[PDB]
Amino acid sequence: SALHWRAAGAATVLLVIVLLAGSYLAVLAERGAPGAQLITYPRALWWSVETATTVGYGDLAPVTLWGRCVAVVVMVAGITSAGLVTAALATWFVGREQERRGH
Amino acid sequence: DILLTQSPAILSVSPGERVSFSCRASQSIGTDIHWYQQRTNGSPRLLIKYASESISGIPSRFSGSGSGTDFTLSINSVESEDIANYYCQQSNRWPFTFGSGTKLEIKRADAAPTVSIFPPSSEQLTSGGASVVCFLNNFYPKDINVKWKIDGSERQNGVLNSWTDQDSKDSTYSMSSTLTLTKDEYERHNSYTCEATHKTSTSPIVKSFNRN
Amino acid sequence: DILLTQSPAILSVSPGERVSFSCRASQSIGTDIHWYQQRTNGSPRLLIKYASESISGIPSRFSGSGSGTDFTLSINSVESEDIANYYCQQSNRWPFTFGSGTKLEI
Amino acid sequence: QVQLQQPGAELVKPGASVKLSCKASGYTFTSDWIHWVKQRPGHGLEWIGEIIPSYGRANYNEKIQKKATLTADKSSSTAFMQLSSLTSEDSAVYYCARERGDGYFAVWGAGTTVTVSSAKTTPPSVYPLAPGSAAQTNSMVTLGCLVKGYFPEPVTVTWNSGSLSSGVHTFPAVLQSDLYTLSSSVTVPSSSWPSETVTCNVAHPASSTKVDKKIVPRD
Ligand SMILES: CCCCCCCCCCCCCC(=O)O[C@@H](CO)COC(=O)CCCCCCCC
Ligand SMILES: CCCCCCCCCO
Repeated sequence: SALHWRAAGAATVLLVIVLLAGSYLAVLAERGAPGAQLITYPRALWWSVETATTVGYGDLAPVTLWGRCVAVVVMVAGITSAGLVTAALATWFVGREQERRGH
Repeated sequence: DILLTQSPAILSVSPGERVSFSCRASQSIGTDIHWYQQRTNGSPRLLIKYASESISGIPSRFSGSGSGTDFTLSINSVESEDIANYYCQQSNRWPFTFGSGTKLEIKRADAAPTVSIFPPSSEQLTSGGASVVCFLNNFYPKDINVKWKIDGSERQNGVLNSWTDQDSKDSTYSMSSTLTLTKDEYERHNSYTCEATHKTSTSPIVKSFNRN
Repeated sequence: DILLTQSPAILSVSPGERVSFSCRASQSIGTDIHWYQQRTNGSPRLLIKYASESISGIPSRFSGSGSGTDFTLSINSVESEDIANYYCQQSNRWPFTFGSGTKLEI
Repeated sequence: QVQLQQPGAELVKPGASVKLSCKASGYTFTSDWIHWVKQRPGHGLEWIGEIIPSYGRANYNEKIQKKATLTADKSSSTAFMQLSSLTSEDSAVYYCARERGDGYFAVWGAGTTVTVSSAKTTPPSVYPLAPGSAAQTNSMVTLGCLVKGYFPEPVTVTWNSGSLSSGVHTFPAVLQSDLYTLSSSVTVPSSSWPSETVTCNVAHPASSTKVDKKIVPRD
């Protein structure tokens, strides 16, 4: 298939992997830090999603160095995914407008 | 760290009443509180998770409520097997912490002790020892006194007593009283007597046997 | 400003016992509490940073615990050279503040 | 299928160390944490630490002196807790517990009773408690077993290999001269003894002994 759609689907798959891996690693990094709340997996998965989408309610946040590094990877995976999809959409619309005008 | 306050430390109820255990967190922890039951010499058993969620295999008369800082474990109509210690535990922040526990105690009807006296075994006498064992079983309330007499003379040397905690089968108490002598001392007397004095009667309950 | 309460002001222990100094913050400050030892006519010396983190050169019988508002400095088996004043200090909000100190007595 | 298997007892000399084990079965996930909880006799539950076997990382209660080191063998599904340089303050039951990464302890082991003492292990002597020839019975008869002179705690007393469960009292042990003593009591219908046998079974994990004593009527 076309490259922009392959890249978008790839990025969605990788994003799902980053969300799951980041949830696991966030708990691993944050347990052992007194006061940390990112310490059970279901709510860590929720936190990783609202971090990837850049919503960040602030109901949960990492306090350790490694938990925050994981957060940064999650943010960047989410923003990159969303950028990839926007660009793929733009590419589709541009090509269909080229055809509709007769190139 | 989250401090969990369980107060009061002892709860006294009547059979079939509704009982409520309190657990208070030193700061707000949503619904991240879990409740465990621990019977005498048993390991803890999860009853309720996330403040109110049922566990399979746990009787439905257990429930929990609350959120924020104030949590309640409830038992609809308590029965003898609920006699136990009850602990809350939070999982909102690291580290996980426990409350200090509330003991459930049941106020049942008065019962006189069943008294049994046991001569030493012939096996034990072979090794040169002689223990006379007396059981005071299934009484209520827990206060009880036991006296030993040998040939009619009160004996206090060599008596070790032990009391059970409240019985999770019938809410009574029991006690053992063991008089240990050498074989030689045991053979120098004839009549051995255990005497139980309990609120249930003005007269002691008396059990004896003769070495002959 | 963050008020840090150290109470009691004097702690009396026997040689080799475990001693615990209390420091309570007037509001929640995560783990941003640091502990200093000051001997007679000496300058303060950092013992524990961020509530529980070791400092190189400090004997391992020192440890710290807590988060939020309640902090504890602990000495496993106190000895004579631990006789000193002990201060906590927060760095969560400006300005930095100190607790009023607990004296260790043996 | 017991999900977490712990030895019943460890006797440790003061200053010495001991490695507690906790064999896990049932479902295992990468999100599992194994926890260790200390309970002094007559006291509450104290959290010691945790380990995630899928990764080997362990965290410890910061509020207490670190006596524990947690490890886990993924191939034998066993978690270990090494307790080192113990004193009598370390005498306690130590439980392991499995948390599926969602904060609560779904299942607990039976606990290992650790006694820190310089006294030597001693199996119990078990003696039958049968009524004297002049006692009279009603619809029930009370029998027992005297379990004398053992160290350390605990013993587990059963009746008829656990099949006889109703009407049983096992009294807390009393400690005298570095030896524990307890008795256990069983009440059965008086019509049914001695025609149906009554035997107590006394397990003393610290000496790996288990002995039976049949209760028969005296001469
Ligand atoms: C002029 C100086 C500006 C630079 C400051 C240097 C910061 C040093 C960080 C490493 C020391 C660890 C101390 C510590 O405990 O750090 C974490 C809390 O435990 C804090 O988490 C953090 O430092 C967050 C890290 C964010 C990563 C940003 C990556 C950008 C793509
Ligand atoms: C950012 C990807 C690496 C994260 C590793 C986390 C491990 C935490 C160990 O404390």
